[PDB]
Amino acid sequence: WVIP
Amino acid sequence: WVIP
Amino acid sequence: DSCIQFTRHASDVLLNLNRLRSRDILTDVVIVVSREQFRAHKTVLMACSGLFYSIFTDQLKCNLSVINLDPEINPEGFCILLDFMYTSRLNLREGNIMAVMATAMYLQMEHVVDTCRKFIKASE
Amino acid sequence: DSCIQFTRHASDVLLNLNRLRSRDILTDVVIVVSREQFRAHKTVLMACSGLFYSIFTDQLKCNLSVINLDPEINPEGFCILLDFMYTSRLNLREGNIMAVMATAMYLQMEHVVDTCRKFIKASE
Ligand SMILES: O=C1Cc2cc(Nc3nc(Cl)ncc3Br)ccc2N1
Ligand SMILES: O=C1Cc2cc(Nc3nc(Cl)ncc3Br)ccc2N1
Ligand SMILES: [Cl-]
Ligand SMILES: [Cl-]
Repeated sequence: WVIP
Repeated sequence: WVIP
Repeated sequence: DSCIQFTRHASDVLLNLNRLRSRDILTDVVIVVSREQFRAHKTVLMACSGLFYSIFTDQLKCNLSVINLDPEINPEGFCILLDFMYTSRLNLREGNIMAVMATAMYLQMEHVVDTCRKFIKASE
Repeated sequence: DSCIQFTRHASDVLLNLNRLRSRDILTDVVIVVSREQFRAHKTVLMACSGLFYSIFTDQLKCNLSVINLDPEINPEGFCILLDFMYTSRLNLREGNIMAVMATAMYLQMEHVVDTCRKFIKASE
């Protein structure tokens, strides 16, 4: 999971 | 396009 | 093999599937969550959820146009997850994390359950 | 928004759609290319091809279970492109590049047409  |  | 790969292909496919969802094109099922209804593509639901995979591979349920979820399921939690299915983006907030995790457990969406458990553990 | 994103989601969705194709699950159309037949999901074809997008958004053609391609279309070129649609991998070879490019132009698959034109330009 990432900060888009 | 890439070499997978 | 000696194949080449187009990096953005999977993302572009999903973006187009979401455009079809937004315009209600070729949607083939309604998911009922209490008083709310959500139109979707069975194949996309199956590709994202262990529960929908099991439902639509059933020889009788595969032909249903309406699926009613357990009454304990929260419509907002379902909406957030349906958006995630079609975009890869999860709108996880303090106010919705409990409903989202409970819905992801029911829908069998393992990666969503994992990030919810981690975000909850960080705030305890 | 304040969304988080799961990097591999789009790829995992496409992998599952290809698993459904391999097991012939919820396929809803047959594409006829001369003597050969290819089963697929209309939504996936639409998401990958300008031609299938136009066909299945047509108020009459959207309901067809069989689509016949132009007789000039090569079944192997179509097969290679159908595999690309469901995997992001393109089996581009000296022996098939002309048939693949001609099929991608007909199907309106711009990125495939682009890499074919580049690979051809390098060998001239
Ligand atoms: O957390 C998750 C997400 C998910 C998706 C599917 N979907 C499919 N799985 C397989 Cl193996 N083949 C085709 C399909 Br469609 C099954 C289980 C799960 N559990
Ligand atoms: O080279 C390509 C690939 C492709 C795909 C689609 N598909 C869709 N396009 C739009 Cl804008 N919305 C929903 C869908 Br499904 C249209 C045109 C093209 N040209
Ligand atoms: Cl997930
Ligand atoms: Cl393309």
